[PDB]
Amino acid sequence: QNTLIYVVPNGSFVGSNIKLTYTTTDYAVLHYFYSTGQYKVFKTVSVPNVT
Amino acid sequence: AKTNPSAILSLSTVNITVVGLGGKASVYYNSTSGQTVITNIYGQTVATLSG
Amino acid sequence: LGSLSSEAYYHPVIWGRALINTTLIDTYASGSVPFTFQLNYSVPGPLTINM
Repeated sequence: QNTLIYVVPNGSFVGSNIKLTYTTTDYAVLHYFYSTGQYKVFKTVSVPNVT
Repeated sequence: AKTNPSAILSLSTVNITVVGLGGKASVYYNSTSGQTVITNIYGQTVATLSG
Repeated sequence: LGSLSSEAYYHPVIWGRALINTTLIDTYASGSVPFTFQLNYSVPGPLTINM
């Protein structure tokens, strides 16, 4: 319901990623602040490279 | 820029620095002509490639 | 935003399909209370009409 698991290969566990784009539910967020490039909004999940 | 701090920001790719021993050259997508301006160490626009 | 300095300190706004929460104050009913809405919109800026 409100849980998630991402699974990935035995080597591409680093550089595994996921892209979230929350999507507008109002049409009119587009208007004149589309040129911000956050009309629909943009974030990601990631695993850092470590040594 | 002059209003909002930064977001996803776009560029006239008006240069790409390629300095060497002497002079410089550049291969720069100039988003105020709408084409690939390519310059060289002679100084001049040597090609200009549409769109 | 960075468009509004210090003149803004007064403004009620909403946009589109996005929710304005309302205050339908009411005391004069019993059982289930149905409500209808009337909204009255108008358009800042000159209005020429194409017909």
